Amino acid sequence: QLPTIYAITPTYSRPVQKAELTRLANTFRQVAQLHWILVEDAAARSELVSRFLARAGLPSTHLHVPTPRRGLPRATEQRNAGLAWLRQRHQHQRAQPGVLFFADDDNTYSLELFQEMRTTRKVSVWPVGLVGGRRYERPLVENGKVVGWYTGWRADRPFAIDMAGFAVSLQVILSNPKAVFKRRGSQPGMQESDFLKQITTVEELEPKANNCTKVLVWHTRTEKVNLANEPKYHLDTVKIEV
Amino acid sequence: QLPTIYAITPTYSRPVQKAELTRLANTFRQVAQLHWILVEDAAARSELVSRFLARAGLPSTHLHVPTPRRGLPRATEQRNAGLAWLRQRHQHQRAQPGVLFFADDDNTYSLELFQEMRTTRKVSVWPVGLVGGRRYERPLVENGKVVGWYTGWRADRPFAIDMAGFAVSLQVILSNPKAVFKRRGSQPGMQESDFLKQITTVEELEPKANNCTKVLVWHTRTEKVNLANEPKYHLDTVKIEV
Repeated sequence: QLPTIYAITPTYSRPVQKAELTRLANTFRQVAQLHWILVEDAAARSELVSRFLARAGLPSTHLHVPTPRRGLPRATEQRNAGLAWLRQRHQHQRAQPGVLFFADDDNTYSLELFQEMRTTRKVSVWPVGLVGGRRYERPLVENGKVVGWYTGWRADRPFAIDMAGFAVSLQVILSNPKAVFKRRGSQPGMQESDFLKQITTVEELEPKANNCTKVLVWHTRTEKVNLANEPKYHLDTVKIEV
Repeated sequence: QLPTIYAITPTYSRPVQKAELTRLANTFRQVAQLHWILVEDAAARSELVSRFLARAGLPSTHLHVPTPRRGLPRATEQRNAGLAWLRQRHQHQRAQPGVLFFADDDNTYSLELFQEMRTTRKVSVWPVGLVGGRRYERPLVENGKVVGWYTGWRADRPFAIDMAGFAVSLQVILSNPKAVFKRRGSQPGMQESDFLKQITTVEELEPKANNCTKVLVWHTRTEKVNLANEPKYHLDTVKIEV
């Protein structure tokens, strides 16, 4: 049947959290054979997220792992938690079909993207809107192959692409058990390149979204929520989760 | 018969526009019998929106109406254009059960809310998250009746509620052909209240979301897109729509 698409999503408690998960789930819920690995940045599963997944209507795995005392890129620990669960979930048996991609909880996805990453054999890539201080970022394709990168942040990277711009075959993840994300790098956005370097080469990259000429995913961060008028002493007569 | 839900969505061209329209559609696409009325704030229809609705995957009406200069309200013209259109199409029909609500293009909706507003007879209301400087605002309900409002702003309004917090039956809109939103409102924050006042009474309001104790809709806004790295001179050889 259709190979399973695993979505690794790190998340953390904040005012807009439930709203972001709600609309992301509204998109993922429509994807056939998708499994959502939602990883909370916390010492324990929160009731909010536990309740959400129970009512979300789509297969999921609820994980949690705290991010130590860390303008540095986060979610590194949560993403690795997803990788660990996956590599541990699949035994050295004989059935390892599937693909995975990394989806932050506030990123916007077009349903067209999944049919693209679904066929990933090694590592596929695609354009990402609103990132790197530019309208978009995308790998440059030549005769079906990646031969360059268009990005406003560190274009010298052997893999100058954003976390939201690629998918990795489950087999590739299982075959490279040592391949994880490492934030040790002083360079903020070097995690994706350092990771990808251990699994494939630019030549093996599978260009998606019409040879990388279409934006099917966008970075969308919501503005900080204004709570200036939130009551502290004369509270509402009921408790409401938001 | 199954009542049709009409979503009146005001929108305007900006870098995150397509992204926002993409995820709202991903939500609406899953609602049975829902007609999306997208109203552009422009002199004429835009190609991006026109092409988007063509492949959005759900029934819709593409309208457009300019808005004079106008910290002033917005979407007033677009929402009225939506009201006019509805009154026109159903200028005189028989079995035409329906309900409408106002959905900005950046708001988040839980699928559970539609089932609620579906049965609206006159006007229904519910809690709205992340609005008015608080975690939520909501109608106060006692014995199935709205007896007040929880909001830190102009609480003395006859209807101290947010635009995303109510739905009106199609019959109420038709029966009151002159009831529209007034931009001329010199007093700020009175749009919702002035509209509803000439349409229903507080005693007639139909409380939803478990007697207004659950938050199923949220205000969410994407931060301003950073383009500090957008190439001035040189550019990409290929045109990419974001």
